[PDB]
Amino acid sequence: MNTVPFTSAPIEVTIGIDQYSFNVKENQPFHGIKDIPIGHVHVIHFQHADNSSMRYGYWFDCRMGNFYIQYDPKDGLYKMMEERDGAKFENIVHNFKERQMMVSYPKIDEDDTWYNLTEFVQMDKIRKIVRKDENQFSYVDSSMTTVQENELSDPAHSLNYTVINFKSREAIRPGHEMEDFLDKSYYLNTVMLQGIFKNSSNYFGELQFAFLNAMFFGNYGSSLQWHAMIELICSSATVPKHMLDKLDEILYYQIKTLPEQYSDILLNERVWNICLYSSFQKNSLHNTEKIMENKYPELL
Amino acid sequence: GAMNSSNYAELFNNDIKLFVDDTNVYRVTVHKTFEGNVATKAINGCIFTLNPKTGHLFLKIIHTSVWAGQKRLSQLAKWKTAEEVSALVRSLPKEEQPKQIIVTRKAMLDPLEVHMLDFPNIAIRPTELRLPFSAAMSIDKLSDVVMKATEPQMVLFNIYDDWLDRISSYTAFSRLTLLLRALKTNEESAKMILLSDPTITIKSYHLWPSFTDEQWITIESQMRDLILTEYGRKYNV
Ligand SMILES: CCOc1cccc(B(O)O)c1
Repeated sequence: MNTVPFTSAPIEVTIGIDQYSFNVKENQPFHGIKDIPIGHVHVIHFQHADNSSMRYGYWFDCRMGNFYIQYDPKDGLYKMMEERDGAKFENIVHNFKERQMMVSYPKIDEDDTWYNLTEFVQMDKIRKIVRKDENQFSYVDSSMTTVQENELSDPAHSLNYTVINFKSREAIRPGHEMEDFLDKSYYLNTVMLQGIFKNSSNYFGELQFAFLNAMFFGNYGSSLQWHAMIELICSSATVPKHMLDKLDEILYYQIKTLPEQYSDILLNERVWNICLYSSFQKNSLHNTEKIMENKYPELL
Repeated sequence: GAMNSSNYAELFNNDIKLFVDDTNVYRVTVHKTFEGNVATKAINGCIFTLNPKTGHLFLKIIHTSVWAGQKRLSQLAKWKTAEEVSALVRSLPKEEQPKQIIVTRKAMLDPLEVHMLDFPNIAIRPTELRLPFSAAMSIDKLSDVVMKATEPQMVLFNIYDDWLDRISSYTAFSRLTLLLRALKTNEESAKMILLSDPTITIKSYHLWPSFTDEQWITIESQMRDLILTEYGRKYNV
């Protein structure tokens, strides 16, 4: 179990770590979060009590270094930093735990939720989408635009998701216009999976990461990307059976975790109705269709 | 974006543009089978591609053989249309290629956009005008070349005959659309109007009769009356 220690909590803020959120009060005894499960990426995110504008946060993996949080009163935010002095870090964390100055990551032992949301997400791939190679962790916030969004404005602060565009020369073979527009299997299997992602695990990892940035930060371009990657699969007549089964599980846990009160802004009615009821894969997503119909029947 | 009554004079400016109408591409007769089921039989069709400024009509004849062994023919027809429009554009010298292509039905937008990805600078637009180009097959010389075709074929016409010698494109287009609207609403009455007077003939190299300016005004008025009549007979006014 690993630890994200704070230097202190000077401004009132809602802190989240993966699917958990808690409030920390204006000058309250707080030195961080302990008992963080090793083996998964994690995200620690912030929403200031006084300006809920800009949710922001950090993706990190404790196996890649010792990370802490320290408020910066000049830039006005909680910043993640790496401690290179390993002995110093352990001493600090120890000292902190002794004084019970930390909240406990409360992992129900029955609960596989976070694994199921992050199964294919890798820090190395996050760092290629979020370009800031001097840090081992990645900053994301509510307002960062995607490369594709910037095509339709600071390149260094963008989310470099794989561009998907169904009316593009990449998507459409000369001479197979109707075939390739109505059945996206060429774009999915040859262009994206064989060509770009190399395998379905990398494709699913980007899909999961896009969903999590949409949900945790309200990042609109991430929501677009999540839906585009779903639609590309469901709109392909030829998809490896193992990918369809895994997609159903992925989407199931994403819909299960989505806050009910956010469904209005995080779910695209057209994409979901097409995917579940009109697409080539309309009958391949049994678990996802069941939770959608029982939890969000209004959208449909 | 879309083309409507607000931006109607744009049709007659000096940016090359084409209308594409696909309503006569896939044409069938529905009939009973010996077993009392219903079946379709296709007949030849055409793509109606028109430059509204010049009157040039690129009539691509769609021979029934193109449907042989194919499924979902009404959807294929839109993609075949887009393929042929794209082939026409590629065949034209760069200085003759259109800057915009306006489709008369919104279901043609995605097929044409996909076929034309190589031409990112050509705008593909819908229109809110309900244009009567479906009635092109009520022009006897166009219907005749379509039905006699034994293979795919493109035929070029000027749908304005020699009118531009005497009137503007705007007026020529208004005349054309009035004639086609009438032919669409009551073909027999429209044709009677057009051919009643045996002293006014259709030149071998024309589509419409050789009316004087005065006679065209008479004709145009009679075509309005007809459209008003049928609107009366239809709605009981
Ligand atoms: C990781 C810290 O998790 C906490 C601590 C206290 C309360 C809550 B909660 O569910 O709102 C969460």
